[PDB]
Amino acid sequence: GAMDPGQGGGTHSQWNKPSKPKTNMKHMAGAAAAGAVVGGLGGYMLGSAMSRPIIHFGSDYEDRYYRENMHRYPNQVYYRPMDEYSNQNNFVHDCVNITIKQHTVTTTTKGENFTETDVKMMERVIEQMCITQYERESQAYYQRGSS
Repeated sequence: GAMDPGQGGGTHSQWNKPSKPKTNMKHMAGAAAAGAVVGGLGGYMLGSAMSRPIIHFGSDYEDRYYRENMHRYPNQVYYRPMDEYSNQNNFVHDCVNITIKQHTVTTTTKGENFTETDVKMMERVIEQMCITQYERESQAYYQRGSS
């Protein structure tokens, strides 16, 4: 439209982010250590790692007992490091079966057992544990060679 001069100024804005924390009591509980022993594989080679599986279920069974076995589950797997044309996920597909089979049968042989619960809770461990072996091996390889 038309244009005319004007005068004004100033700018400000609100700030609404309060926080009021409180302290809480503390407690501590015990835990136990456990592990597994392999009987044999007959055609697969064992890789290098330390036990560190990390899985979250957001379910009842994770707190009920899985938290105790979380520390007993290994990270090393049995796989084909030989000259085989495999994609990263392809050798993992083969790896999950052989790793969970040797773990479930050896507990049964040791006088322990496994149920549907054990299959389900361990499957999620083993899925990532197989790819974790490759990703850590390949990282070591590009740094200082495989170990």
